[PDB]
Amino acid sequence: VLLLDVTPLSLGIETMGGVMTTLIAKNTTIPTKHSQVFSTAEDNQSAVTIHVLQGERKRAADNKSLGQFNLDGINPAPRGMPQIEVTFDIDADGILHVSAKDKNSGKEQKITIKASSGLNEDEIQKMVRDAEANAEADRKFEELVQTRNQGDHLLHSTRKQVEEAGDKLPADDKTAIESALTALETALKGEDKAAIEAKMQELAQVSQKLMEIA
Amino acid sequence: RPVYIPRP
Repeated sequence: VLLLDVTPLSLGIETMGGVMTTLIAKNTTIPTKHSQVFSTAEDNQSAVTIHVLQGERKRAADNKSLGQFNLDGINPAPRGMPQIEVTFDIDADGILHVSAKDKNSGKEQKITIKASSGLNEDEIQKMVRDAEANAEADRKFEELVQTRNQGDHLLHSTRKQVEEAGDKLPADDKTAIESALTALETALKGEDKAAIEAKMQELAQVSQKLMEIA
Repeated sequence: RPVYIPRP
């Protein structure tokens, strides 16, 4: 063949922490289809918003927004348990079909994004060069987000285990845990990845009695 | 590494 219909940029969705997660890679030949199962980032979430992105930047806000839609009717469950299957499907028409499906409630929502959406040829090259020019900063952000998300799970799991523990946890330790939790929460708001890591370790340090109780 | 969608 002398030519191919290909994606000139990555297509994906925004995920926890404000990152773009890619579903169809840059330079994928069409037709193509890809599905992936995701879950929730907190306990009892009843709906999710699927924010569709085009581009090459790691921070979702720096990509081109193609659309969004909701999937509601998610049964309340602990975080990470619901199964939300997100499908990107682009056939020869160059129309992007995005669906999200709750594999338990069976509820599904879909949208279509026409061939003309997203960046034009000039904006496509600028986006590729902006990605290049900011590669440094983009990778730091990706690593910081992975660390943030890991700290967030630890914070929230520790808080659950304190609840289940009740008066079984010594007042002394309960107070020391609560302190470390607050410090980690503070470190999470910042941009210093090592500081989050030290606060994760410091919280696990004071949790020994808590972990035995569980 | 499992991934999660944010709360709306």
